[PDB]
Amino acid sequence: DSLAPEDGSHRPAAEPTPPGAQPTAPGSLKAPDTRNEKLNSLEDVRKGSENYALTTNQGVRIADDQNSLRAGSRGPTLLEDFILREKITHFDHERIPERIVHARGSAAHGYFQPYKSLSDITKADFLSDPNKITPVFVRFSTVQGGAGSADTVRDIRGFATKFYTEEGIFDLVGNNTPIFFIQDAHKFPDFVHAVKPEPHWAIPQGQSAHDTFWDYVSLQPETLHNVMWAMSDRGIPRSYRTMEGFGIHTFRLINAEGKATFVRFHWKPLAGKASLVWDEAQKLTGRDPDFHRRELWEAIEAGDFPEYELGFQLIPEEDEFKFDFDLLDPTKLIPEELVPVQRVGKMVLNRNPDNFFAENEQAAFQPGHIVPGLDFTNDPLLQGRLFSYTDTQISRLGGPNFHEIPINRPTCPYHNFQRDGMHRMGIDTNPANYEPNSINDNWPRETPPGPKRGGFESYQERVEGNKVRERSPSFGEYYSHPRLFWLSQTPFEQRHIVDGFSFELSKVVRPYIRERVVDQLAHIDLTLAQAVAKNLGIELTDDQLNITPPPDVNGLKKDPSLSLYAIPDGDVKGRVVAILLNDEVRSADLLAILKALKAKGVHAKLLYSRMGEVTADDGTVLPIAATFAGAPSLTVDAVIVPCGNIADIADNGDANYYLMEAYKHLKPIALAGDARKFKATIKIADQGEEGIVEADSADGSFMDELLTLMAAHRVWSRIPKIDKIPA
Amino acid sequence: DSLAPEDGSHRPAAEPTPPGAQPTAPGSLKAPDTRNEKLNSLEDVRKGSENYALTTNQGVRIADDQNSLRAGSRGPTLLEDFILREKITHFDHERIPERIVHARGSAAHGYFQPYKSLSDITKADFLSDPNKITPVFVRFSTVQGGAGSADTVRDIRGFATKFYTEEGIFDLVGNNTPIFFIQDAHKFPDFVHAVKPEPHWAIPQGQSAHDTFWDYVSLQPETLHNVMWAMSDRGIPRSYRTMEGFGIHTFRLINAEGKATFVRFHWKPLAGKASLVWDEAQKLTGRDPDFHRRELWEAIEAGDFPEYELGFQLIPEEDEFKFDFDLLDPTKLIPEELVPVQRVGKMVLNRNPDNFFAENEQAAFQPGHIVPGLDFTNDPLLQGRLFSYTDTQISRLGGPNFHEIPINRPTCPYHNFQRDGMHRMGIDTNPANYEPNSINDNWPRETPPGPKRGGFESYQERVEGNKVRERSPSFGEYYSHPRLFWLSQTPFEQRHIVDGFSFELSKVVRPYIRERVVDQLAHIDLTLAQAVAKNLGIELTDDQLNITPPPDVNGLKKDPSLSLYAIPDGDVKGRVVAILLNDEVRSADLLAILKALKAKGVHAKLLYSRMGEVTADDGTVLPIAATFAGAPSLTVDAVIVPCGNIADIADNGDANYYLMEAYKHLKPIALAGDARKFKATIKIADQGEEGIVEADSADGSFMDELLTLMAAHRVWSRIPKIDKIPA
Amino acid sequence: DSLAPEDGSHRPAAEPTPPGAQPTAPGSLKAPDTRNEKLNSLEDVRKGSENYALTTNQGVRIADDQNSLRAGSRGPTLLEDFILREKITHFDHERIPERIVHARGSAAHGYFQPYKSLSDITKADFLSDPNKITPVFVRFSTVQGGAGSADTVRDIRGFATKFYTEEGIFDLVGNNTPIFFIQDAHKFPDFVHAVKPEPHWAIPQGQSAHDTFWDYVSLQPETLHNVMWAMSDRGIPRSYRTMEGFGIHTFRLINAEGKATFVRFHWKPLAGKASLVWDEAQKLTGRDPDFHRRELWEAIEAGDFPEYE
Amino acid sequence: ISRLGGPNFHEIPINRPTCPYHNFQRDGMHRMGIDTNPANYEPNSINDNWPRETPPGPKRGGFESYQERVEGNKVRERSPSFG
Ligand code: HEM
Ligand code: HEM
Ligand code: HEM
Repeated sequence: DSLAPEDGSHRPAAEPTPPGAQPTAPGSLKAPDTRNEKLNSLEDVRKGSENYALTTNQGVRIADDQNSLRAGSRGPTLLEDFILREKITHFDHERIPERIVHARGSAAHGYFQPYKSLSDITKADFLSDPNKITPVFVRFSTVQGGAGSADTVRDIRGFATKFYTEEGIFDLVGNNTPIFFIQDAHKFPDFVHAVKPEPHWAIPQGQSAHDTFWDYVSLQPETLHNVMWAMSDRGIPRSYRTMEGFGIHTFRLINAEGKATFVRFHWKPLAGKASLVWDEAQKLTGRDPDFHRRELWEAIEAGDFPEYELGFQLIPEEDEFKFDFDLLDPTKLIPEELVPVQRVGKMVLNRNPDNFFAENEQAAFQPGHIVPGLDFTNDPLLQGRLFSYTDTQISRLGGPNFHEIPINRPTCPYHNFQRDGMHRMGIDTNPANYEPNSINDNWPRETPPGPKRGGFESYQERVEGNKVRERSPSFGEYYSHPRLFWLSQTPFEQRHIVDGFSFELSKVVRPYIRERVVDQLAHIDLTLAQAVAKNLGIELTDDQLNITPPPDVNGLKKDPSLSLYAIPDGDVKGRVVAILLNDEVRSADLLAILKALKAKGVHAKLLYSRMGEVTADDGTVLPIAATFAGAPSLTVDAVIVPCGNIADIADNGDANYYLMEAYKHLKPIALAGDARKFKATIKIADQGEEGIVEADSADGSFMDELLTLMAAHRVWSRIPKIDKIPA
Repeated sequence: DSLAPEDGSHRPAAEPTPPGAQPTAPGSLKAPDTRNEKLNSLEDVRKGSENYALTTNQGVRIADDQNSLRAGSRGPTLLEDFILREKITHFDHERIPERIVHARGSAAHGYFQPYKSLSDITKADFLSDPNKITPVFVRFSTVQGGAGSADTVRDIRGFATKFYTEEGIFDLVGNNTPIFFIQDAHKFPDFVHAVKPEPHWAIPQGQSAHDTFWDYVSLQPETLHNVMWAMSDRGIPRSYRTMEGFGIHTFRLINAEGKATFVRFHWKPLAGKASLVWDEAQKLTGRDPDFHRRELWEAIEAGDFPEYELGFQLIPEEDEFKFDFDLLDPTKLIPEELVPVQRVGKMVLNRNPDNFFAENEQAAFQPGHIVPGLDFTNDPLLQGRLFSYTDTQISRLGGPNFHEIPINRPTCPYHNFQRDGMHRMGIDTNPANYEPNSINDNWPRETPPGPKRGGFESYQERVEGNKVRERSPSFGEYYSHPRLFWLSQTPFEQRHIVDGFSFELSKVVRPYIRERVVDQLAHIDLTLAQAVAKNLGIELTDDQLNITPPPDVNGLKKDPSLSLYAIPDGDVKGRVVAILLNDEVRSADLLAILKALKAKGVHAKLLYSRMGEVTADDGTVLPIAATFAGAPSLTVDAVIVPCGNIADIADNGDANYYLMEAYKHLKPIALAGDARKFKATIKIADQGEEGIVEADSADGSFMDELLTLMAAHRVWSRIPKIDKIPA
Repeated sequence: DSLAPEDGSHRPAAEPTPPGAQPTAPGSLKAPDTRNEKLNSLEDVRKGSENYALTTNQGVRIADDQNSLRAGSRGPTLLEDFILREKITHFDHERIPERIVHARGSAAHGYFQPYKSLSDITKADFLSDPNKITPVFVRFSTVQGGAGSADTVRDIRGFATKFYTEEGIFDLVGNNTPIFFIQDAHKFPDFVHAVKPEPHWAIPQGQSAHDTFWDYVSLQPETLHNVMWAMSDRGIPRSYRTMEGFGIHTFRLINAEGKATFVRFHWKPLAGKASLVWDEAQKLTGRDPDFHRRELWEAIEAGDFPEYE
Repeated sequence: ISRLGGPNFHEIPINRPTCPYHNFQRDGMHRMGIDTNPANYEPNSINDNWPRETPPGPKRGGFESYQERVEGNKVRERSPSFG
């Protein structure tokens, strides 16, 4: 060997580069100077490779790693080949059970800092000073599919954050919608079995579009609120960077005085909210099933660090019963019009892992991992989650020492009398393994609860009632939140919701199930019920037309913070544009394009009908990132076609389809000079249309107009015209 | 609170102290300055305790570790109690499967050094320089019993040594007898199932005295040689310090020129060879089932470091076929009169572990863990062993990363393309996980074999023959090695062997099995078979009386290295003497006794009818180690009774029995002044008797005579007189 | 070949015999006519052996079970020997973790029957009718020692009964003294760590006679009551047949009208109460460490069925 | 052994032979079969050596490997014929 090319092009540069410019790499090679306390303490288990000899695991150097030991060179393999056996054995035991739910996910390292001290409301140490930085490890995920399933499915997304604080690990384990599907953890296996692949044949993967899900939903109207979010474009985010996160349950903040405040946790995406459209999402599960995982990783390698603002909705203990819903009911959201989100800090994700399995796959988060200054509530869904994550981690990660797996280790001290268990790493020197003891002078010792650095003491909440298996009558209301959700959506968001339900219910084979779901929609909103019914060829009865809509939520008839798009929050930095090249590109158009993209932090992908390079009109050699078919429009946010020799691609089927697909999917399109010939493939008026940028050259205002469209994400006014396009 | 006594007597002194003087403790607290390269590298996972707060595994401080969280102080325990749940969950999962064989064992840290370079015969780096120190971890064990079974059972002993070399771990996994019971690995489960507790009722523990063992033995005469070692006093060693160790198999040494030399490995105990007698051993399993584990640990805390000399039996490739037996047959020993053991180096065990479970229980040794400079042979029992150990470790230690458990880790570099698996600690940064690769320039890389630091390449032995399941005809001889062993024993050794078989066969319920074993003994030696038959009320037939004895082994009719005692090798340092106190001890006797014992490194334990203290004749306050019943004569090597007020213990039942038990078990006894009144208890002549030290006071020659008896270990001439003794 | 002696003296007679008269044997060979519903349902998974060929686990008959496959009779073992590999692999994976506590234990099958209907105080179906028999499986044990430790140590004894009822399994998991050492489950690991072998050297086995235990007891006076039982001759029973058993906790009986009655469960030994003396017990741990296991099995083989009220 | 939790994966219903299987292997995680054989080893006299070995033969015989001739040195080497 000397396999590497002599020019060094096998190794990516250790500096921020745009998506697709270099091969991606382990975080610690790609960005060796990005550090935080967690990332520095993982340094003891990191292994290098360059300049080392290949060995067995026992440190024996290997001479020939190409062959098994045999009796004669065409003979039988011998049992004494301990090198083969160790290598095959390790390979044979590589896999561990995937997570029962949220098996599919993507993770990154980062840090958090508060905006100011929150000691008036919580004694939680990570929130006590704006200069105190807490390292974090975040894992984003889907819910239903296996570890090998696709990213852009329609589903809820998980959003889990491990805070490595100085007084313990705090895991904030949330999703991307503000409520869950069910109220009591006793029904979690029933709900999850219903949405997962059906048990006789294990179909379908990553989809709720099947009979058992809609059967369960039709029989359990508590589910309807999260089902509404899942059927909206919230179920198909553009990126884990452009979705919100929520803890869902009401928890408690506890201050040094012992006062409890009810809280609901929020993550606000600083890149803004943005989702795909169903056809694009579903096709993308086939063109690039790793699309979210890839775009997260590459955004970090490019310096487009995912940033989220931590927000709290705070409710005084005395206001527990002032809403028309139960605050402990996880199928109910707290409208931001009633209880605003107070901004409290920012988290930045600025480094990828080194080994996906070691750090992402083995990561273990628990909602029960809280610290002094925080506490639980009686939310019956949250209460059952406190049992389940520790239990599931004993078999997923092989034993009770999963806190010793490097990614999961606290960065603060931990000492106790727990001993042994499978794969015990820590070697205890304590003469005692029990307390109280005199032989080690009772160390390690308990610590009284206090303002800081004190022991954990539960908030002394009053408990009164009988031992009962019973749902609180306050939780038996199921249509007002789904209604408030529906009425807060724009007209196109409502349409997407109708089309989500219609598509999904079309795949339910038993027709009575679709009719039972349509009946439930009629108790939410009649316009929604009717439009779904019409796509299913179902007719509402007399009685269904007279169902009285549920009441407003505390007087609210809408809450624009529930919409993805009603209030503009577009950010173009980190988005990507496809540029369709020709064999003689007008280089003046390219410079103007590339310069304007660069100024907003927008990336470009130069596409052509083959790989290699093409030469512009001034001799600039342009390297091609991908072909038209290899990097479809689904993977980009907008498409620009510069002038040059358009005859080269004017009859290219793939080139024409690229624009028809982008057009169908409502993406901004910009055509310079003779690129305007492509207006006939997308049947666009001679005079132009909103959403289509066109001019003689890709000049001054042409780029500003494209970038304005991109900031608004998609061209929703084109919806009525895409119906006709065969694409 | 306040638990430690204010005088600090809860903590043992950090310096060498005699057995029983202080509470024993973790190695790193007891002897913090004893270091070696492996002990230093374990420092990264060692945990402290003093001055730390008590936490959960996630680093959250605990305020109340005495109570569960409940609804009211007499209410039901709440599911939200995460502190209770982690603590009980870790406890609930403490246990891991015990080793299938050798589950019971005791271990210690130490170091090895060769006497001179062995470069001429092996390129093994640990043996290339007398100044090169190799850290070791050694585990001694029994074979049959579980991890909770007793130490002083009659069984074979394991003696496994892990060498942390600069070119890889080398495990030398041997036993305390030079042969094994069976020839081919395929019968290992059969042999082990036969010796282990019987399957219907799981009895008996720690014993071969039962029908299935002797049934297998009587049908598989290959077992007879190791059975003779086990029935001898070799099966009941006095200590892991006073037994020999052997690799058993013939292995190969490979030098830099590629020459192979056959080698059999040996460990010589520098404390000498010494065993118990059956009655003592059996009773000791009940009075102190942890006797060997305790004795080892305390010898190391006292500075009596177990020391062993590594020795090689070397045989040139050309002499492979020159013996009467096959060198690859593991039921055959290589007589030291034909092939002397050449001294190679010294191993010293000088520090105990910190945590038995983490370092002892999880330690994993494999005979397949060899390094360049060593190689295997076709011994068919060893060949099968190469498969078994890695296999068993995937379940016992939970996955294929058992090399990352701290005690098992190489101290030299290890790098390769193995990834994942349960409990993966190492975080790999190599962009490649395969070779050949270009993206990491093919690192880590293969290394050609060579004189030092080269890759492992198997010795190119010629193989020729058909694929067969067939025992070599050269292995078909079963009685000459058993006969050589027998004839090399002293007369009292022979009697102990007769009694071992007689005792064991008396526990076999089916009489025909005892008859068939007796018939096999008659093919070894008629004197042995007749004496066993007579103890079993069996009469040999006329053809059994005419079976021709097997031939001598290469002309030898005996080899004194096979006896424990024929060639004196006694060493008193680290032995212990019981001193039976009275309530007015003559202090002049005690000073003479204790100073003489101290000069030879012999320990003492001051015994009485109660605990606390007694006052000598001159006011000296004497602290009592144990009562007569609490520390029986079984635990000591000799007994001394000083003068004083003998009428205080003259009629104590326990005091008298102490002497009868030590007298029956052939230990030296010394009686000073009026203590000679006890001569009537042990019916000893007025004139005295060899083995009994007696005088007017414990003064000049008294102690030298007692120490001479101790140097010879036991008073074998007393055997004919102990048969009368009711004790 | 091989055989069994021609006189058939290798096989125990299938009828009640006294301790030591014959080799002991699996129950369904020793007492083929003893049945109950549980014992009969286990017949689907019972395996015989006589008259069957030796095979791999995949049903392939084995021709030579004495040798590995090698290249020449003195050659190296070949990787293709799948018979050897399955055989050693099964053997290598025999062991499972022992119980964290109560690892040392001896068990037997049997049956339970109430004297009269308890329908006035409980709706439990196994106690509703004096002619309704409930199969049981009982496991008796020590607490501290491993599964290979000794039987006649000084310790508490566990007495666990599995009732196979018509409305579900009821497990009555008790001990041989009416109280436990500690009050709250949160201290269990603390107490058990203190009585168990000390963590630096893993000594001593099957004994509370050591510093950590007595340190814990001296700092936690709530332990004293069970300590008193443990130090009496209740800590060294003569047999599992001659000790009491107790559920320890207060549980509840619920009748068909919904009334709750507090209840504490007891087992009375119909063989009477009897214990060893310390010296005898401690010596017996060395002369016969399987004494309670052996004497229970042999009592059942002899027709001296352990009976408890 | 790790995918299916132990050495008794032949007892999982789908994997079970439909023909007889008897041998001296015992124990292992999740052991379903309850063995009544007084012996768990061979050779044994206590169960008259059952279950027993069967010689190879034309039908219903024990497995015996074909006696191919092996000749060469112990090498880690690719056959030149494969290149
Ligand atoms: C508000 C409702 C819930 C939310 C927001 C939620 C969120 C999550 C997230 C984000 C993950 C993946 C964490 C990771 O990335 O590793 C997860 C995993 C999991 N969840 Fe929850 N969950 C909810 C309800 C429940 C309930 C009610 C249960 C059972 C009672 C449950 C059991 C589990 C389990 C067993 C896992 C796998 C954990 C592992 O293997 O480490 N979840 N959940
Ligand atoms: C000369 C013959 C043998 C010797 C000297 C020997 C020695 C030993 C020793 C000393 C140990 C315990 C290591 C420790 O303290 O952890 C051990 C364990 C073991 N032996 Fe061997 N043994 C022999 C034959 C065999 C054979 C033929 C097999 C199976 C083919 C076998 C399978 C095992 C297994 C499975 C373990 C447990 C290992 C673990 O769990 O790490 N042994 N043996
Ligand atoms: C009155 C108090 C208790 C009694 C009478 C009792 C009794 C027993 C008995 C008889 C067994 C062995 C069952 C068998 O033969 O398989 C056992 C096992 C066990 N006990 Fe308890 N115990 C008590 C308290 C506790 C507590 C407080 C805990 C933990 C909170 C606990 C945890 C365990 C565990 C983990 C096992 C092993 C079970 C298994 O592996 O199947 N015990 N106990």
